[PDB]
Amino acid sequence: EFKVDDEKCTKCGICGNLCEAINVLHKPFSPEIGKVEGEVIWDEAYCDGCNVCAEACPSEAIKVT
Amino acid sequence: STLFPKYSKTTDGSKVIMEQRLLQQVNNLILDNDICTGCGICSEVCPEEAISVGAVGGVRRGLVDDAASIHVDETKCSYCGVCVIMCPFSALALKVDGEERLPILEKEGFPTYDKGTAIDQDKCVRCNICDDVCPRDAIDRDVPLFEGEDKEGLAKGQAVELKIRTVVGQKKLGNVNIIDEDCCTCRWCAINCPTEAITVNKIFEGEITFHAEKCPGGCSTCVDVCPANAIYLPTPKPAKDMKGQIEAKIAVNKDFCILCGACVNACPGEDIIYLRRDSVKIKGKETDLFKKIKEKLFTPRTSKVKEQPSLAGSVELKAVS
Amino acid sequence: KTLNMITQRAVEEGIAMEIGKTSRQYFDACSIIEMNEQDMKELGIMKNTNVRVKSESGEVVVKAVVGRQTCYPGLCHIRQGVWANQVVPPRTQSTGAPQYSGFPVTVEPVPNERLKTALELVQGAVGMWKG
Amino acid sequence: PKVIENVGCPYCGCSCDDVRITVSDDGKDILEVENVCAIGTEIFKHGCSKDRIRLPRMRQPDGSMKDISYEEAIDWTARHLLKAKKPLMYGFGSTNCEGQAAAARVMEIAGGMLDNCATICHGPSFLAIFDNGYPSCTLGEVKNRADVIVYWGSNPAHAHPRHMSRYSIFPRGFFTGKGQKKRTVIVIDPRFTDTANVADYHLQVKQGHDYELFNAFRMVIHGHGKDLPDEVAGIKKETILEVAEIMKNARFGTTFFGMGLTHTDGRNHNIDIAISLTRDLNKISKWTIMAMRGHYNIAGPGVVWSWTFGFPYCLDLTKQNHAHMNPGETSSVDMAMRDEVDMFINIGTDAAAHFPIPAVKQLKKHPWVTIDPSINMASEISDLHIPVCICGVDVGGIVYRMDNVPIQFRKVIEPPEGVMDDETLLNKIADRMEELKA
Amino acid sequence: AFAVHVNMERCTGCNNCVVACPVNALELNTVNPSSTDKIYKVINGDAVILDVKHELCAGCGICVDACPYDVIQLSGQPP
Ligand SMILES: Nc1nc2c(c(=O)[nH]1)N[C@H]1C(S)=C(S)[C@@H](COP(=O)(O)OP(=O)(O)OC[C@H]3O[C@@H](n4cnc5c(=O)[nH]c(N)nc54)[C@H](O)[C@@H]3O)O[C@H]1N2
Ligand SMILES: Nc1nc2c(c(=O)[nH]1)N[C@H]1C(S)=C(S)[C@@H](COP(=O)(O)OP(=O)(O)OC[C@H]3O[C@@H](n4cnc5c(=O)[nH]c(N)nc54)[C@H](O)[C@@H]3O)O[C@H]1N2
Ligand code: SF4
Ligand code: SF4
Ligand code: SF4
Ligand code: SF4
Ligand code: SF4
Ligand code: SF4
Ligand code: SF4
Ligand code: SF4
Ligand code: SF4
Ligand code: SF4
Ligand code: SF4
Ligand SMILES: [Mo]
Repeated sequence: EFKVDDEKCTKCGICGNLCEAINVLHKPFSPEIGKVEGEVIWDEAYCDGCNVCAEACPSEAIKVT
Repeated sequence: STLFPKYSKTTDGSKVIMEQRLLQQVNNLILDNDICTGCGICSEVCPEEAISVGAVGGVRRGLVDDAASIHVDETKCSYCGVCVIMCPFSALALKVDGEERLPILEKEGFPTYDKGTAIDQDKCVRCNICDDVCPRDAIDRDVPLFEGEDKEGLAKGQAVELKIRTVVGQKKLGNVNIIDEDCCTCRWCAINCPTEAITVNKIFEGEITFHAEKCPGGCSTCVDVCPANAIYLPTPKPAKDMKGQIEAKIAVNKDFCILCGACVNACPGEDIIYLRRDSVKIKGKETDLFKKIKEKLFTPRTSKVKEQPSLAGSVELKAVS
Repeated sequence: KTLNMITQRAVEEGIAMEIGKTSRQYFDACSIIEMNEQDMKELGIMKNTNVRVKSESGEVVVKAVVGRQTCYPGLCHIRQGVWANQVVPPRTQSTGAPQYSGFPVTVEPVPNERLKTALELVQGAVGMWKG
Repeated sequence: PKVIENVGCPYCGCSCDDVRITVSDDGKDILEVENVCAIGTEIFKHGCSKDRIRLPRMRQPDGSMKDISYEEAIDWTARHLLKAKKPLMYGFGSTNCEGQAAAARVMEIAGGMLDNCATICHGPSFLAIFDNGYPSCTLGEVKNRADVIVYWGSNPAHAHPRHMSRYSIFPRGFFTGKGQKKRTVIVIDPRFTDTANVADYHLQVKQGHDYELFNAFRMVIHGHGKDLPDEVAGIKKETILEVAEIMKNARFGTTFFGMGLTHTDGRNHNIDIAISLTRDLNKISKWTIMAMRGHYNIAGPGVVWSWTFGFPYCLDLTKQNHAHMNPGETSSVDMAMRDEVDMFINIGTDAAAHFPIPAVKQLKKHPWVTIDPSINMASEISDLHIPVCICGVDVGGIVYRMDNVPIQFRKVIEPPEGVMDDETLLNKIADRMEELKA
Repeated sequence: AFAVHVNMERCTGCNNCVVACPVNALELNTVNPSSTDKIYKVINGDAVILDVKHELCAGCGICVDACPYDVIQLSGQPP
């Protein structure tokens, strides 16, 4: 079902702030990289076919089914 | 003698309050020791040479109790308020009677820093990155809190303007700003904003260099005290990847360094760090005093071991030619 | 009340033994209970007062203090030595290592009773206490 | 004012050899001692004393204690060792490795039980080593490579004071040039010890539940760590996962253990579950268990009797041509409990103080001999007290560090005129026993 | 140029204040060492501060944070 495109994701919380399934962990910010980088974790136990977060993402980084 | 010029220096909790009593007129230079960062841009700028810098690393780490980052001789201070205008992270305030009052600005006798902050609300998307990466607590994002971490601000389905189908255009629920008296112009939020909607310009310009080969290892005081977290300990490589290059001991990110000076004031080394500012960015016209202050801020500096004993209790740096 | 107990080290204790096992330094360093403040309040033990530590394999009168090394509620501690080994149970579990840490014990506030010196403890356990 | 470098501190497992002594002009008074901890400072200050034991001392009928000559004491001990039926020689924690070889020879001649402080200290650990193995390392290895350090059930700040500043945490090695700041230190014990103060984590575990803690860690490592209960041994599952992730990502780890594991429920099974954990971690990282040995040369009896009889401790030398070892049956405390001895010889330890008092009561039924440099509890309830030189102060030799690395200790003071050392003493006892033709 | 005070009564000689001081670590652990003077050295079992005239300390707090049983008080105010 769910699939993110880490190629086009900026790790903006506006995708994990909506659903209770999407929890976005920003691993600690270090000037090493100087960038934001984390992971998007989706759990089945909370989803729906709502698909709101597909278009809530600023980018098109989320396709769900 | 005479008593009524009562000079007092009280440490009321976390605020060091420096005062000058009269019958009805007071003068309160109040330093908020939770926000000071140990830079000396308050000691370099003091027209009357009263503010000195103390145990920056210890105080900024919490291991010192009987002192603040800075000591102000309130008998010498003149309550001009130049330190309050020229402190990049506003951790110094002047209260004349009982109110934060700056006569020199009221008369326009001194320029102020142009941090120039702004967030084009027609481009910001209520993301959470700018509040997350901000080294200081200076992003005031006013957004209703949806099902993420709380009860719905409106509803998961009302976070997107949906007609219940297709989305109608754009959502942008709420409003995000930058507390302009707290931003230090690090640019972590502009460099990492997803939609390039943040406009901040560094107050200082110049260059800082790190001679990694002179850091004595386990001294991450510079890392601990950097306000804009520009400094890092370069992560040791794994095996089968070292490739004969061992590692650096310390380095900096010039994209985020704001040329404050806390690193130089804190390093116990000899000349690991080289700091030199070239141009401060201001609004307000100028003054002969401001030209003197520019000349004072723009002299290159570096650490020093074994400074003179007669000034024990404070910091003295090296003048670089 | 059941008040589980352990027996461990301390630098002052090591210092004391190398001053000498029969020295006032050793007495002061080892004759010590280091228990929790909550347990001291609940039992009724005045800080810095003798107390009767009585396990199933002995008994000893030991000063009762509070230790920096924060014992969680329900733990005791004697710095190892004469006094602790007056009360350590000898069970080895067929390994030769007596139950030096983790034996139950009951604690009874008994001030106005002296502490027994190291020589007095050992030479009286054996039956040699001339003095 | 004759500064002497590279001396050895003869107290804790660290066997520190970076000690500088400023001996007096006449070579018999120690003035200032540099670079050593306090426990050590006091050892040297006691060794350089002016009023110290010089001759043996016997128990007369009246109960007092009067001196005798060395030859008379050797005769007494030899005759008693031969007349006995199963004498027990205990100690050897604080002696040179020649002192632990001479003793092996003496009790080979006699036929008794030979044993050391391993039984009551880290012998439960050896019993686990026998079960699972000992993936270990020298201390310079953790000085120069360690990225994670675990102090499981140990307290270096009070047990081994300069352990942290010499081998584990603070030194800036070769691949650890950044020093402490890239070392993750985890300390596990129910107390909030000074090691936990210095540490960066702390897993305050219920005393006695370390087996459940190790099993939790190892299920996490083996991969299906989701099957853990909500909390284990008082430790919370998320903290367990945190520490386990750090351990997995460690470039080169190292685990130290002590009385928290060797003196609680399941004496040796705690240690062998720890060793199993180390062997499991070496699947994805490099991890090395290591035991916090106590006395300087307490690993000396282990190696010396390993090369001599093949058994580190609990030696059954009564068959006179084949030895046996079973800690539950041949150990000093169990034999003292079951009154299975006939004579106790105190050599390099303080049995009276540091044994359980029921065992001391059971032992004192028989004759009791003490070979110590100074007065202690055993020398106060013994029958005769033979003086002997102090290792590292009056006499030099080899000692064995925590990690079985031989340090060479030096001599700084000549021992008082008349006092001999244990290797000369044990050799004279063996010669006299052979003279008595047994 | 601050002032450090060591409570000799509870100092154990652990030497983790000597090893951890970044001014002590300048001699052997730096490329082309600048200054080779040392704040602490453990003489007779307790840490002695050779920095009598308070010229080399930098108020880092690495030594206060290092001592296992807090015994080093750092003074951030002029002596
Ligand atoms: N000053 C001094 N130094 C010494 C000694 C001395 O007597 N005095 N003895 C020396 C010798 S003989 C020894 S063997 C070494 C050994 O000394 P160590 O092996 O380092 O052990 P301890 O100092 O006794 O402290 C053991 C720690 O384990 C904790 N503990 C107790 N029970 C448990 C438990 O169930 N689980 C866990 N995880 N922890 C527990 C204890 O609270 C304690 O914090 O020290 C040596 N150094
Ligand atoms: N309550 C409690 N009791 C315990 C423990 C516990 O955890 N809790 N742990 C037990 C364990 S771990 C052991 S190690 C014991 C440790 O306790 P011990 O092994 O008895 O250690 P010490 O008492 O310090 O013994 C030092 C004596 O040897 C003398 N000596 C020094 N050098 C020499 C030498 O070269 N030759 C000879 N012949 N003598 C020398 C010293 O002067 C001194 O008399 O404590 C044990 N008792
Ligand atoms: S899915 Fe969209 S909103 Fe969520 S983290 Fe990725 S880019 Fe940001
Ligand atoms: S599809 Fe709907 S329910 Fe599922 S994760 Fe996205 S927003 Fe949440
Ligand atoms: S200029 Fe720097 S040191 Fe001075 S008050 Fe502001 S933040 Fe603190
Ligand atoms: S108010 Fe003026 S004189 Fe007083 S400390 Fe600040 S800059 Fe110096
Ligand atoms: S990072 Fe940019 S887009 Fe995101 S909330 Fe801040 S200003 Fe808006
Ligand atoms: S420039 Fe730095 S301090 Fe200012 S708002 Fe952005 S991240 Fe925060
Ligand atoms: S790196 Fe830049 S911001 Fe950080 S302490 Fe140094 S000069 Fe200040
Ligand atoms: S630059 Fe200064 S603070 Fe940073 S490691 Fe080197 S000496 Fe320590
Ligand atoms: S740690 Fe042990 S060996 Fe090292 S100096 Fe201290 S007492 Fe001596
Ligand atoms: S504060 Fe820093 S420089 Fe000063 S003595 Fe301590 S570790 Fe050394
Ligand atoms: S670290 Fe603390 S205990 Fe150790 S020598 Fe220094 S002051 Fe003494
Ligand atoms: Mo031991």
